[PDB]
Amino acid sequence: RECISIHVGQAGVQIGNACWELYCLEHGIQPDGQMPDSFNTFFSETGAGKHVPRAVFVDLEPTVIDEVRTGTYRQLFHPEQLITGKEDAANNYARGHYTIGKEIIDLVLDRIRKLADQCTGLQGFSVFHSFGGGTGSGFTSLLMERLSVDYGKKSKLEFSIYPAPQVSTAVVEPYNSILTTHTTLEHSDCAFMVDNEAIYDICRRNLDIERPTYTNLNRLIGQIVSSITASLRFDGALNVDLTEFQTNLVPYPRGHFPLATYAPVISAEKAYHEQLSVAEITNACFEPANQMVKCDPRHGKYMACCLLYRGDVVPKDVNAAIATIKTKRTIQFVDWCPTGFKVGINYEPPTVVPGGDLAKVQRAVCMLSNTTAIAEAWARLDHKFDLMYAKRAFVHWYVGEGMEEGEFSEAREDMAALEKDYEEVGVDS
Amino acid sequence: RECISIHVGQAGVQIGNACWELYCLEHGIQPDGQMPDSFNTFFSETGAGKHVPRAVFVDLEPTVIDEVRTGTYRQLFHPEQLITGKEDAANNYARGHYTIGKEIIDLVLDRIRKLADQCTGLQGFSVFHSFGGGTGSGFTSLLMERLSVDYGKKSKLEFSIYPAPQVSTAVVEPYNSILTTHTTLEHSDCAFMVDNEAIYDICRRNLDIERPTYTNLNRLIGQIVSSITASLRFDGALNVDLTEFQTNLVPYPRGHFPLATYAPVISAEKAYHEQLSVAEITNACFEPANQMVKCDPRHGKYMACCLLYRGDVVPKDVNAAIATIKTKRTIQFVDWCPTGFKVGINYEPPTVVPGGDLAKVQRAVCMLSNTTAIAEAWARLDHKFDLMYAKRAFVHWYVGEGMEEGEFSEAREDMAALEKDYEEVGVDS
Amino acid sequence: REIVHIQAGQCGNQIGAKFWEVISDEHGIDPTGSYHGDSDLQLERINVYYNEAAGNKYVPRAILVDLEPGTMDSVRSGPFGQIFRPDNFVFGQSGAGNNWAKGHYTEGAELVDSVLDVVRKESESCDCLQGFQLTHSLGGGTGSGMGTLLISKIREEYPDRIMNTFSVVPSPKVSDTVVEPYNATLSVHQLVENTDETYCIDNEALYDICFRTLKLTTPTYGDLNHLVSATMSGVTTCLRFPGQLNADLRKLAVNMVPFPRLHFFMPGFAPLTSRGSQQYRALTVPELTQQMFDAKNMMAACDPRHGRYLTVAAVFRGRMSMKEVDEQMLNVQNKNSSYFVEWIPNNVKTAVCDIPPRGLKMSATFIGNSTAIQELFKRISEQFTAMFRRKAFLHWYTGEGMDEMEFTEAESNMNDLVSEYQQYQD
Amino acid sequence: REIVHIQAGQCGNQIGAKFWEVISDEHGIDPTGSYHGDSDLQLERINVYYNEAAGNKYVPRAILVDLEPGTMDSVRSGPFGQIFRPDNFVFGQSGAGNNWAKGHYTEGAELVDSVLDVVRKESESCDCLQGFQLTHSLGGGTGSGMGTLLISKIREEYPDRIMNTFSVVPSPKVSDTVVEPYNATLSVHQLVENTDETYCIDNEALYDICFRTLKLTTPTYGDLNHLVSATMSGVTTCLRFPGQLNADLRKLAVNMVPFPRLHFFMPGFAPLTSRGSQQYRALTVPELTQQMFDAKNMMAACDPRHGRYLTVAAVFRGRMSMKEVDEQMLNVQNKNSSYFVEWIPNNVKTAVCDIPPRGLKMSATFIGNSTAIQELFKRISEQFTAMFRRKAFLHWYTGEGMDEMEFTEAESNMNDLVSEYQQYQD
Ligand SMILES: Nc1nc2c(ncn2[C@@H]2O[C@H](COP(=O)(O)OP(=O)(O)OP(=O)(O)O)[C@@H](O)[C@H]2O)c(=O)[nH]1
Ligand SMILES: Nc1nc2c(ncn2[C@@H]2O[C@H](COP(=O)(O)OP(=O)(O)OP(=O)(O)O)[C@@H](O)[C@H]2O)c(=O)[nH]1
Ligand SMILES: Nc1nc2c(ncn2[C@@H]2O[C@H](COP(=O)(O)OP(=O)(O)O)[C@@H](O)[C@H]2O)c(=O)[nH]1
Ligand SMILES: Nc1nc2c(ncn2[C@@H]2O[C@H](COP(=O)(O)OP(=O)(O)O)[C@@H](O)[C@H]2O)c(=O)[nH]1
Repeated sequence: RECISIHVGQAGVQIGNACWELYCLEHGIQPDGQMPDSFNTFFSETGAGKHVPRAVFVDLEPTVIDEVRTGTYRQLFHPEQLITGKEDAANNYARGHYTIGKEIIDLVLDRIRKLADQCTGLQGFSVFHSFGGGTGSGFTSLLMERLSVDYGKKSKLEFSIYPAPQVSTAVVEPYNSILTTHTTLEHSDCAFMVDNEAIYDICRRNLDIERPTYTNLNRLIGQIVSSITASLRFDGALNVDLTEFQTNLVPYPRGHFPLATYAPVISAEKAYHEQLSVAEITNACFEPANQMVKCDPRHGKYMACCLLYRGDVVPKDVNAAIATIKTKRTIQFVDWCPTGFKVGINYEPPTVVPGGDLAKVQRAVCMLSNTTAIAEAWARLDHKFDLMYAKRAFVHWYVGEGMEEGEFSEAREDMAALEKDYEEVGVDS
Repeated sequence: RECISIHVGQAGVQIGNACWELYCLEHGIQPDGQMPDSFNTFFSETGAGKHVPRAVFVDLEPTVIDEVRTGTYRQLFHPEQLITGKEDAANNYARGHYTIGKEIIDLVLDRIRKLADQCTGLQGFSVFHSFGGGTGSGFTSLLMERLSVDYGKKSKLEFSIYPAPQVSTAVVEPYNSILTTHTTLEHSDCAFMVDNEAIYDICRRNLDIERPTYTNLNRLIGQIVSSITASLRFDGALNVDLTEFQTNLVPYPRGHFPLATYAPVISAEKAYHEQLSVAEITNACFEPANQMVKCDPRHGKYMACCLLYRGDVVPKDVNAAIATIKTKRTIQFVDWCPTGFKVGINYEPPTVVPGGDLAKVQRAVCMLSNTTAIAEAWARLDHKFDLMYAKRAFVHWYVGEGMEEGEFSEAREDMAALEKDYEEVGVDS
Repeated sequence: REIVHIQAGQCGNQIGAKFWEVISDEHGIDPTGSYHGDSDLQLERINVYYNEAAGNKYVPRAILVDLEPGTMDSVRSGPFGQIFRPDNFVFGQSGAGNNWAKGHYTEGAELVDSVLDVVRKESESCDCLQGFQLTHSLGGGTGSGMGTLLISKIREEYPDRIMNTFSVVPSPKVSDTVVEPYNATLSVHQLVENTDETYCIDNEALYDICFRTLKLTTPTYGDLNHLVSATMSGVTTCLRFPGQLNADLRKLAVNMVPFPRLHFFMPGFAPLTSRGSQQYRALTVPELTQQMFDAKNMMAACDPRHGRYLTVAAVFRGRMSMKEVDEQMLNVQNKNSSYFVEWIPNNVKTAVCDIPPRGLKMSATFIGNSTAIQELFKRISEQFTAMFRRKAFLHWYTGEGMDEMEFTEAESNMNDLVSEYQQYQD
Repeated sequence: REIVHIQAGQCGNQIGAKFWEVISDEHGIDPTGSYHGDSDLQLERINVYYNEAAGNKYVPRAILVDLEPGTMDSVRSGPFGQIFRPDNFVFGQSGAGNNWAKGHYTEGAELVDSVLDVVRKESESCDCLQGFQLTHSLGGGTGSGMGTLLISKIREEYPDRIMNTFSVVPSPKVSDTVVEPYNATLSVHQLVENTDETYCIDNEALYDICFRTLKLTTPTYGDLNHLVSATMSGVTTCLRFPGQLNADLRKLAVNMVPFPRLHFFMPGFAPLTSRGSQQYRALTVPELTQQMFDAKNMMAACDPRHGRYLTVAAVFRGRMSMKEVDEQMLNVQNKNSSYFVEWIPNNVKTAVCDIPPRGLKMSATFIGNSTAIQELFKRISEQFTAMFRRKAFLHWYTGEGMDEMEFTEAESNMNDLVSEYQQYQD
């Protein structure tokens, strides 16, 4: 029934604090834990007054988890559930996975085994990491790694924030992301992806603001995510379990990575304008300028979409708005796939931050999907890697951290067959 | 049912703000969008309490569209629908059509495809441009151009303000107007024409005022236009659809250009005088000093007139007042045309600005028509062109803007057969 | 849109102080203060001449080029002198010798790179650049030579953005210098081939227009400058205001230059009445065209009545009837069909702003492209030959690394330039 | 994490006083006082440079190595001089002769054990050690020789913890000593083979950058030092602060050293504007990259424009958009594709702290690993040979128990080091 969550890496933690915020916000549970089953699949009714979170936090520098235990919400989690390794983060996979990251893992696991026990027939762990980091790429790599073995019998949906197409940060980023992909690939169930840059566009083009603090992108994913777990694990006219996803969403064992998209992104101050039609939002979903991912459907044929709706929506409206789409053709779906549209309908409309910059409509569409499109995104990220590896660039930083020419070269070959995979499962009939 | 409108060029925008004003004014919708189908063919009920316009605004200098988003009405349109190219206007076709104007077009179209979708079975786009301008001549040229292909299956009535017969402004004007005619000719359905100068006469002779601000001429067309769309798309005793026009108004594919005329133009302060008879106004329509066009029926045989009446009018009064005319002979109608009188009767009388200078009668006649007369107006405007082209005058200004000796010489030949066309379809039996 | 003024030489500089003295007030910008603007419209378009740094400090985006410290150190030590960011001052403490050659090949050529540097810092400021304003005198070193270089470089760096040039062509009657035609002929040469809009002003056409059209008895330089700066404000800045029919540098350019030479104009202001008395207010409009189109009142030396026009641009700026404007222009075009050239059906380019010169009700800048200015380059060109023939003060040029073929070049060029201009007077 | 500063020699020492003068204020630590910190964040990470004993006495964890009493007795008898625990002062009252050999083999070799002793007392302080900061000049005894030994020993004791080296490579134009290239070539040798991050500063690259980028007319040493210390604060200490994207010595190391030599960088500070006036605040960000990436403003002597880069690390520290940061860096990488080496798709290593330099709004330390520094070791290496050839002041070395093959060694080594660095410029 439930779904634990492990927010790994400063980022996965910032995004975590965010997604975690939106939560209580739409569940009437002040930062003090108290509100005045349903949603029990994400919150445990500990003591007789509060609602201790149902997740954990893993960063190797204290800085970021520290800030959580300062700002209201400080009261929300258990002093315990926020894991730290005073040591060093290191923007390098190796160190975070092998060398350092190792020391903590046990302890980390312990919670996802201590928190996994306390519950009642769970469904999986929503993992939150930032592909191109040290604690986010490496560590998790083995966290998800140690999970796929300790609970192979569950769902492993990892929600990632993969490398901005041109606006990356770390100098090595690809090293860290070609490595988190190959090690997690054979361990995840469904990997959701939200592109940091391609989200900015949305903040520039669909909300207008050249002042987007990280704290915003977080509010956004913090939204799209709320549409995944939160509301879905919440009763409705067309419920969709976590398993449901991976089933209706992955055509093949590769921990396939769909893309997250939201429909109503419109800025407060617009807040009064006449609302958008069920048809418009539906249509907005097929626009490559509103998908939290720089993977513009440049050719990538969709192969399965899970249209999660929430708010006031008439099933016919959908079983029509989608019909219209199924026949737009310029939206070309894979061949071997007749119908690939999982319509998920929830009741409770979205819930926008009291005064951030999100419109606040009475219905939204968080559609996610597997698109032969990422054939690109992976490509462009793989190429990166080579260029540097081709010269070993910052290689001495990993080797000296318990890695080898193996893990790199052999994780490169890995993704290679991910460029062929995402190519074969499509483009051909 | 509806008819979008694209006001292009500062002028087409000033006139736009005007025609757009008269609108709400006679529909009880304050500048705040709110009023306390019918007219839905020009206004979309965004929800909701408002009445977002049903048109767009295209200028390459911000100045003029800017002023709209300052003065009440600021609230009327959507922040979006007013397109601008911070760049440069340039009183030259070429630059506006080719070089610069190009960059914006896509975006422009997008709205007339985004606004064209939202509606319900539309009828066409009432285009507003100023023949002899940069953004008005050039740009549109390709806007209407890109329309005739994207919606060949509709009406393209472009409402133009063609070059004052002697009181032109731009030094090049003809270059810009022989070019907007040839490029739009093979794309428009019916091109309405209102002569800027010949309207002044009306302000001097039929209203008395040597103080006519542009803001007035605009109130005027702003009137004649209201008689076209507004009221017509509005129920009545003898409705006339947009298609109706082009059908009952163009004898031949040349995007034929009728002339706009209004009957009751009498100044407030006269406002009390005993009103004019159904016969007088009817007769006023056959006077070459009241037609918003310096094309005095110097010989031009009418070939089709669409007498749009509004207010308290008895069909017999018309089907008599017109009969009397049909037999005045000195009003000679074409040969091949037995009867060319489309009687359009509306109910609601006109609606004059609260305190401008328009009389405010309880009935009016906005008669428009195709007259072999323009054989002149075109002639006199073509000749202009030659004189300058004959010396290349400001040619280097276009060439250096992605044009050639072709487009000029080959658009001259174009109109040439417009001087023969408007000659052959008449003067002969 | 935008522009970046350029104060080449002392004159061009002295005038800078007056062009900015004005313009600022026509934009409510106190010395270092901000926008005190009596209105709210004198701000939505300022950018054209300033930059945002502090929030009360909109600094003029011009350049101050000069090889004579004392000058810029008089402009920077007086009134509005403390608004320009020091970075703007591109001085050349060298000997600002009065030689075109000394400020174009030997002395100025060095200080150039340290100028272009800034002209780029300002161009790459923000938004979109339109062109650069250039003030100077064609009768000196830092003016004709070094400023005429500044452009030859500018026009290689952005052959897209425009180049208005405000030149103080050597007044006839008396020359405020001796080699004048040398420094001049040499700079006009550079002009006819780089800038694409030049507004030639004559210190004595001004006096006249300032001592008889303004009963002003003691017309100090400050004045002349002031009058000039009045016109260059009507031109640019003005059109960067709203209007029933507004234009902008290009329109002005693309309506005024029939043939690529670049052609030079002759600016004329509208209400030019003496203070107290004269304040006749006869400014309905026929009074402004009456003004603008008369001989006297043309900042140029030559008289329009002495040669057709190719183009005219009445850039009015004050609420008026597009009818009484568009109309007047006509009669004017017919009462004087004689001189107004024919192969252009409508020579005149009517332009119409809205807001007028701060304290006035109605004005109208005049930018005439008449063939009359033939009779000026003639003048200049004459003075040259009469003295070139004897190589008069030529050693001050050559001795500065010049060429005997350089002077030949310019004269001819600029001399041919006279020729052409006649090709239309006929 | 942690680090333990090392003030080798006088210079390295003099600078200690400035590096600690600063850093402290950037951590609210008064002379012997405690944390007066205007904030609460300048404390959660101090440990990196101090130790807890009393409760108001956080003592800098550095080492003061020098064979000349007077020096440390000037640093200990002045301002912040009374904050170092006396145990820190590892003096050598011997004759601190200006010989690399006198402070590396004969005189310093003795005082070493009594140093390592402490460098261990400080390392085994607590928590986890990161690395050691090393300040000194490669143009003297206690600096190049004895300090270059201190490391060769450190790097044998903890080949795990890092080693940043701040060297004052012998300025070109005029050297502040005579054997300079002797004491230098010999120390660089030791560097290229022990420390793994070196930041080379030039007393004259500073003057320049301090007399023209700070209209400062009397740049005392204190200043130079002060400027330098400003950069080393942005580097270390800084990153030991929070940030959207923070790094730390290693990141800096593991992103900046493509090949094991150790490679030397060239630090550059961001807001480097003269006091009053200049306080332009043009620090939106394009202004900082404008700064940092120009030639002048590189504490090094050589000019980047004279050789590609391998890596760059803009360690910014002041609230900014991970977009306007990540973005700018790009254009920069494309406007200068020429010099930025290609076999590294993204040379630049963007780093971003949060809290800025106490009194400033936005800054950004620059740590460049350009191939340009080839043209410096060349210099040094040249000076050597030209004088080695004649064994100039060699008797002061040998006579101190040295070798004729020792000098050969170093030059070659460091000389080859020049070679290699070119292997990438191509
Ligand atoms: N959407 C979003 N992206 C973030 C956020 N914080 C960081 N990122 C992105 O995630 C990546 C940064 O990872 P880091 O913060 O360097 O590292 P980490 O993954 O936390 O782990 P370490 O390297 O060991 O510190 C970059 O691509 C950032 O653009 C955040 O709050 N929201
Ligand atoms: N009736 C009417 N005519 C106008 C109005 N504004 C301008 N005109 C006329 O339209 C022409 C002017 O076009 P411009 O304003 O120069 O140019 P534009 O068409 O807006 O486009 P650009 O040249 O690129 O600026 C002239 O013939 C004017 O007389 C107006 O508000 N009403
Ligand atoms: N209108 C006007 N002319 C000036 C001013 N100053 C010098 N002039 C004219 O400029 C010419 C002299 O050139 P000058 O400016 O001294 O050259 P430069 O300073 O060496 O570049 C003479 O014809 C003067 O009448 C001024 O402030 N206003
Ligand atoms: N920046 C800087 N350089 C210094 C200082 N003191 C000496 N130097 C430089 O160091 C070199 C001399 O070495 P020195 O420090 O006297 O050697 P030592 O004292 O025998 O180890 C010269 O190049 C000086 O410019 C200082 O306080 N700041």
